[PDB]
Amino acid sequence: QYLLPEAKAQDSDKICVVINLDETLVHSSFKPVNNADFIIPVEIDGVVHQVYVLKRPHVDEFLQRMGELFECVLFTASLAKYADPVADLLDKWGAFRARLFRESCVFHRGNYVKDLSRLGRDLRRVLILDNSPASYVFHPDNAVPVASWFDNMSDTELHDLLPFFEQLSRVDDVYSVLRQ
Amino acid sequence: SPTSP
Ligand SMILES: [Mg+2]
Repeated sequence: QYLLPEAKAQDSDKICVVINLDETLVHSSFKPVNNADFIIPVEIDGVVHQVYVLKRPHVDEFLQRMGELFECVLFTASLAKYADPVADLLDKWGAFRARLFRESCVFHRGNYVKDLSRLGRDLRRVLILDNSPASYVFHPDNAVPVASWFDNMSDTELHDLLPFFEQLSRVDDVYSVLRQ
Repeated sequence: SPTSP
């Protein structure tokens, strides 16, 4: 069936927003860095590798607000062994109602696509924030574009996007503003 | 890779 169960009573009237992880909220690497926000041990074939994670500027204020405005869902093409621990350390306000990983993506033409149709939500009430356009090729008119982040600590994308989401949380049909 | 390809 669908990837998500019915929305909880409190989230019924809210628009569902799919939020990507890598290069959107954080940026990670296996290359050691001293200013990492999180260090996550990831076991691969018996070997324990360390992943260094950097948080994107204003990510905390961003997730706290989005959590109040929408039914937030983490959707990533990364493996849970990596993404689940990052989400645990990152989401202190319980913004994420659900989390979907690589297995939930549809591999189509070489790319993992976040097929929003599999969510089980009225697409007129769904938005996706992903740094890679290829992630939503199946639903280009539900997408709220955002630039890929890596380490620019002067970034203000997440902060600057809030007013926009603020007004979208009020519309009845996202297509009315995103054109479709 | 465990991260997003
Ligand atoms: Mg990404």
